Amino acid sequence: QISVRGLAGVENVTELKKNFNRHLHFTLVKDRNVATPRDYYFALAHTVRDHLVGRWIRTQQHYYEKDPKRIYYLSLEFYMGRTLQNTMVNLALENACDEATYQLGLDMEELEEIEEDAGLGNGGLGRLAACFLDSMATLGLAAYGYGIRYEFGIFNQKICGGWQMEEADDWLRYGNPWEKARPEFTLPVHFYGRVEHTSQGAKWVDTQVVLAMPYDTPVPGYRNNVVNTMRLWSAKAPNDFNLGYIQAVLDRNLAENISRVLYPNDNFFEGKELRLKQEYFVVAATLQDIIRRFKSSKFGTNFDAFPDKVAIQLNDTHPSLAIPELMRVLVDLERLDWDKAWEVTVKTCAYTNHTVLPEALERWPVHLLETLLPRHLQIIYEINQRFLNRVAAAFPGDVDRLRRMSLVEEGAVKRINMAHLCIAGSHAVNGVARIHSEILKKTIFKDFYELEPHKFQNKTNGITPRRWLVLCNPGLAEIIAERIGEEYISDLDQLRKLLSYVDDEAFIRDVAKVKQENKLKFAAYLEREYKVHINPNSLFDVQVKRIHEYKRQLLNCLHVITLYNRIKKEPNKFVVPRTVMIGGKAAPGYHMAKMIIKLITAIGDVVNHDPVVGDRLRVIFLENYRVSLAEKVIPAADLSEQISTAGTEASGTGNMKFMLNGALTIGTMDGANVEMAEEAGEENFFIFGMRVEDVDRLDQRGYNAQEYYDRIPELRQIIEQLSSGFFSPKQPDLFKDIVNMLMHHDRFKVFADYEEYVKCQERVSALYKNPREWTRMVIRNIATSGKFSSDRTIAQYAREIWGVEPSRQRLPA
Amino acid sequence: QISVRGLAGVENVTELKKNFNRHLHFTLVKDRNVATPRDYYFALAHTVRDHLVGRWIRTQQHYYEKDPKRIYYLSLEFYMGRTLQNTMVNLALENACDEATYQLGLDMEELEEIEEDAGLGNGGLGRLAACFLDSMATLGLAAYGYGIRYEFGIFNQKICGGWQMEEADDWLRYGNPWEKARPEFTLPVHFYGRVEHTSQGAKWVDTQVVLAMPYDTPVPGYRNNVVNTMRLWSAKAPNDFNLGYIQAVLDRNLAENISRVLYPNDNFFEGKELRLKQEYFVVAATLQDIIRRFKSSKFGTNFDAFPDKVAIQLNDTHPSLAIPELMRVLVDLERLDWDKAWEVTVKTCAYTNHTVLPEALERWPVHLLETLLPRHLQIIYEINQRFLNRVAAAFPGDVDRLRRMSLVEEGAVKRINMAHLCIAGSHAVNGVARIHSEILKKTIFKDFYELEPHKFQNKTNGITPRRWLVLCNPGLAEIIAERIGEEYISDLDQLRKLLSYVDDEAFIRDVAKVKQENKLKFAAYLEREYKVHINPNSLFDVQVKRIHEYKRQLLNCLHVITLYNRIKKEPNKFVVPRTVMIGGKAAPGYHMAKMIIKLITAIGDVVNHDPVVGDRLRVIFLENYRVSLAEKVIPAADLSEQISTAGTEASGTGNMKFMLNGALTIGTMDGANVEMAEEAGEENFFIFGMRVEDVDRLDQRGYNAQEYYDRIPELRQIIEQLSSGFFSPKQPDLFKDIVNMLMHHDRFKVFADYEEYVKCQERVSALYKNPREWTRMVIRNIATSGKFSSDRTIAQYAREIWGVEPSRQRLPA
Ligand SMILES: Cc1cn([C@H]2C[C@H](O)[C@@H](CO)O2)c(=O)[nH]c1=O
Ligand SMILES: Cc1cn([C@H]2C[C@H](O)[C@@H](CO)O2)c(=O)[nH]c1=O
Repeated sequence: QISVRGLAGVENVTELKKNFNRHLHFTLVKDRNVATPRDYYFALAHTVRDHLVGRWIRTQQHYYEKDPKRIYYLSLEFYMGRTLQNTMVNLALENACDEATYQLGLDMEELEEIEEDAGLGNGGLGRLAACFLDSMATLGLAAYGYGIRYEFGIFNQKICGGWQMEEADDWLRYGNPWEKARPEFTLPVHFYGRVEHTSQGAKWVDTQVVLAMPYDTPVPGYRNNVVNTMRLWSAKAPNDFNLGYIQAVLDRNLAENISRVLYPNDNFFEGKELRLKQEYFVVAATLQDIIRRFKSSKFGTNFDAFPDKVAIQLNDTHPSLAIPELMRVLVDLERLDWDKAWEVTVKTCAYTNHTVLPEALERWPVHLLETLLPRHLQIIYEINQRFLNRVAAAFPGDVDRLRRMSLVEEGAVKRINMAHLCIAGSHAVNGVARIHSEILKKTIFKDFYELEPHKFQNKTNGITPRRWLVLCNPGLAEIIAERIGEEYISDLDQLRKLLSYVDDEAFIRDVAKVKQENKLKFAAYLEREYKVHINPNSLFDVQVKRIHEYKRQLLNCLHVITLYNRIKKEPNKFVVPRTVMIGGKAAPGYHMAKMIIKLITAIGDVVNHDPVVGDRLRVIFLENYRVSLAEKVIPAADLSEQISTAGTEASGTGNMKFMLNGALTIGTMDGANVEMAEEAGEENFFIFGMRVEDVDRLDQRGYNAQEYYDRIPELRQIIEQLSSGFFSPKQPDLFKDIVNMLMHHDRFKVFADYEEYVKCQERVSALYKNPREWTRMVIRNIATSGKFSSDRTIAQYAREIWGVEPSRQRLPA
Repeated sequence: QISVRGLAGVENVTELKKNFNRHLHFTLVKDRNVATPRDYYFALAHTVRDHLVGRWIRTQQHYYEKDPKRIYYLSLEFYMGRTLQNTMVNLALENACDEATYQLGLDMEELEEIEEDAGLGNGGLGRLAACFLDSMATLGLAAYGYGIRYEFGIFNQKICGGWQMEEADDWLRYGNPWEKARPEFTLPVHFYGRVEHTSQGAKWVDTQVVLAMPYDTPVPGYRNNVVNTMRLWSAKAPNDFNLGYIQAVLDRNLAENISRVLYPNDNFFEGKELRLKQEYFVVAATLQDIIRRFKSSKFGTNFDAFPDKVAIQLNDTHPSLAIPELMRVLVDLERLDWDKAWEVTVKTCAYTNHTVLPEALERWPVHLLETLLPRHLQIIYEINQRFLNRVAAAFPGDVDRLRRMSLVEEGAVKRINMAHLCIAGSHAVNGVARIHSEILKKTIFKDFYELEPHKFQNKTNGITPRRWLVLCNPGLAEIIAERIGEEYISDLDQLRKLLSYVDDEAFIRDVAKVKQENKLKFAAYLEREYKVHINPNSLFDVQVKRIHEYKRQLLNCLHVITLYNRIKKEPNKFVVPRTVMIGGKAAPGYHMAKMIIKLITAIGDVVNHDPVVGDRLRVIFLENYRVSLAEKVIPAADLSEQISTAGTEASGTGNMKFMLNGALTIGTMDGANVEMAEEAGEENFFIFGMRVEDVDRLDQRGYNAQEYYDRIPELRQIIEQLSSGFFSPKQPDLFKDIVNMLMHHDRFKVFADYEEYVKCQERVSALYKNPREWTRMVIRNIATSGKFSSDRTIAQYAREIWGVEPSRQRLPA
């Protein structure tokens, strides 16, 4: 149908149809008389999968022959979403499959909806890893994603009585056609035990063994015939495990629990033993795999060349045990001297920090490491001693610096600071947006920056334009391709060419048409799937992201109520109609975040049924926000809410997705918002609120929320409404926790940005009244979004950290 | 190579080779440079599997169109062994695959050894179910095997220091290419809860739900294009299960433990809750499936026709809950009156008894059923009351009969007798050999036989001649086919034609040649796989079966020691050389059986290293006896030990396997031995020992083992050797338990058959000295083994119990 979706050749369509029928019969053991839509999905998935394997086998063969430097991206999260459409897009198969299925009497879009999300992540950190895999393959890098194959990913969110309920995400129930089990490459992982000292050094003995079984998933590059591997480990008990008889077999579950479930915490550290086991499990299995592959190479025994052939990227501190595990292997098993092993380790490892929030920092109790990983604790102590000797020599007599920089934190319970471990043992440390990387050097890692300035870098985050434009917004990709061609899909900077169309009346009309079509499609989706009714002519005001105090969904709530109260006061006055959509999951143990969700639904319950309001204001909570829902709602958005307190959102990536898809942004000067506004021009962004410096000034003086309550009558009214039970008539004190927090212990200064936020929102409404000028501003946003491609981000990692050159050259098909 | 293995056509060989290469590439994601023998096995398995599915789909389609009476064979055990060779044989693909693989440069026999046994059974009962599935498909019956997909089957047995060690049988590790998961047909199963009474009758409420997910495996008939289904249920937790968060997800294991492991007890009842859950789980899921299929039929709401369209065969009492579950569904859910529901139930269900040993009888504590299955207990009580009212009316005033026949057993703990439940609720009750069925009517079920004589039948067990001749002994199948053609493979009675060759010098030579070849092949297998050395010219004396006191492996041990002692006494006297092979698993909790294994190895330790003995006597314990090992050792055997105490082995099936494969039998008149001797002629069998009547006489008088010890000096010497530590010098009292049992509490009268056994063994040795007359007796055995085909057995079930007619007619290919 559309150009960007590739060719539908007579030869290709015929071949796809017959392979579809082959899989339905031989693979699924079905005929057309018993087959369900799910069977049809699987037959298509297997058909597309077949096209991958040839390229997969020759890509990996190519790496064996050429022996390039390999990049190992270690992450506890890979938030992949659905794979079918992504694979079709990257292989140029979308139109052909569309034609083949049409001729078989099936709707491909209907089949696509059957696939489960691979929800092996929480939010931004996990989705960044997924975008990175796509870009690394597209840029022809010899890259491997390594993680855990969780049996249960992020929970499915149900809303019951306005409250979040969690249910298990049994994503593997019907099987996963994309993975290939590799039980032949199973590796042992050790836990507990004790350290024995001999003449030949230390020995780790009396350990419990858990097996790590790898599952490989193909990662196709964009139309370059490169297919990389994501390898995920699954925990398996050994066959002599605990070997009355029946109980010993049933107790195998204890070992296998390691890969059972993703911890559903976003930006929050929970110090549980099972989580530590997960972290070591991925690290130990991966490093064995890396070393095996290094020894079995067409190059060289000699670990001097190890950093020339291997890069390990630590995604946050979660895989930080890679550092002492590499030391363990090099010193204890390979018998390298400490100094040499350390040189190799430092030159191999690099660390990406994702947040400055103290509650998110991993600080593991020494007693846990002592029991679980006794040799690693000894190695960490030795790393610390040698590191602090360096600090002492550089800053003689500075005794407080020594305590501040120690990897060992003293107190009631001794803890290991994993972030400090990562900096000491890595040659590169990067933040994820310019303002964030600056904050790291100025505040939390100031001491480390003073010691080793060369180590500290910035790599501004990005998103893949394949999933986040071509896949989810084909209508916009097409109208862009009509004007400037198809090259921008792997060279997003080319979108700048669109600035010469900002005064083009045809383009203006097409951009606005694509948005309305997206809005209609999403309005219909909401009716069919959730029986909720919205006005497609209203401004689509959306905030989608994990529920957090720092992300200030509560500030959004205050504005919504302000709008409602203003309507009730002057009912017959004209207001720009809005649909306010808020979605996202709260961590199961996060009480305040669960209360915020309840508040949002409670506001909807009042606002959506007030006859005086009409269709002028609607508040909808978007249930079960996840990658597949993001791909639907983002193309439909007019306004993107990026309203975190300045200095708290390290980067954000949702912000970039909205920019690429034709929404305007209301936001604080936080994370990547700053660089986005810089790229588009501040006139083309709705910036408001305190800057980082203003927050600091308020902290020094002391934040008093009462001041704002006293001086802003509209704010006072809302608080009174909340307190008195206006939004909860049956349970008048339901929101007392929220009010108390806002008034007395608000770390994120909701009230301080309220006035500027509301005024800025008025300016948004004013512009939306002028469709032509709204769209012209949109065009200026899309046209300058090129910097935020993860291809740019990965190219910078490649050149400035990993020491490898990216390549757009095709492999032979 | 050989005729019986089918045609190797140029067209077929070419097609197999290319499909092999397709699977290696697309299915396994490998090329010839990285592929291991295991990869090659899987590519072949997938290639052969493809040939099944077409026939599988049209067989099931055929049953839907014709709507025949369906046979449901319910069993907690299906001891299937390997599937690759069986599938090739039944599809006439063996020579073609042999040629195709040869041309690809691979040895097919080597690939066959890679397949794991499907070891979902303990011994005879589980293997009978497997043979039955084969025969039902071969006879064109619309039959379904229903069971549990155990994650772990029967344990792998390792021998360490002469002791049995158990390890988990992780048979699914590398995947199972033969099964097809059917998550779309998942069914709920209920546990616990309570019974509520309404105006509309009883309601079972507040239950815990466990999901039953089916996996389907094809069962091909012998060259008739019929492919039936074995459906095995797997336990799955529902997604809202227990839904802090992490623990609730981890607790899903509790529900899924139901299908985790096979109870490794042979002929022994262990009253554990998990076992009861397994028994109900299979029954509840199966009956829902049966009823669904009955309602969705081209026939008829009206349950009058239910017994005309459905037969349920209960394999032992393990699925006995089918009876009250069918009543539950008919009365509580379908709202049929009791009397009508009961008529339907009785006409639908039939029960096969497998043993008379009291320790094997299922007697479930009422308190377990009360908690787990409260509605079923109520139904059982009602069944009992109505049944006892019938007994009371037939035998007025016979109060002891009432207590003897009750389904409820009174005592310290109240129990339900599941065997009594089965008889009451079935229209047919059968034993598994003529002597066994007679014992049932005369002893343990005498009261029931008096009430309902018409209910009681015999169905002598059998074995499939496909697996147990063609597959495991191609050499013998071929020399037979040369003389009488190929028809005997599905009409085993034709082997009688071989009696006209008993004086044929060519045939005599060929039979003896096939045996020597089998012996050489097995002698080589033992060296390659277990580094043990045997003389292939010796008499292969084998006892392979589960280790049990009733099977009297100890009587064999006494003979072995007698032979050793006789050699030591007259070293320079000639004796017929023997290799005595004993193999089989002991239940993990069965102490005496574990001691017997230790004894056997301890005898070997002395006998095998005595220089005076030479190669005249060897005692070898065959480790990890299982279906695949049976297929190797049985064709190699000269002498089959079937020496259970008369009246204890209900039938035996191992006995039949040895008869079909050219071994002579030494045995008691027990189980099917009686019918075997009757078929071949007593002159052609080595029968010894007490008959049932002699055992009874000894019981009435009182068995005194001391009498035998006092009067038999050779027996006395052995006991002294055991007691003094001759077979355990470092631990002199090691075998005190065995001696004590033998002397004071021997339920199975080992000593009473010792004299006759030893004398009979002398007659065996005498005949073996005359190769020509040994072989002529062998020919008389093979020629009369036709009755013991499971095709005969299943034809009798079909006609006399299920009311269906068998068919040898081909389905179209
Ligand atoms: C589970 C969870 C709890 N919390 C709770 C624990 C702390 O008491 C509080 C932060 O001060 O919020 C989070 O902030 N984030 C989370 O993800
Ligand atoms: C596990 C097991 C134990 N036993 C034990 C339990 C009883 O105490 C004894 C039989 O009297 O043997 C068996 O006989 N068979 C078995 O399978």
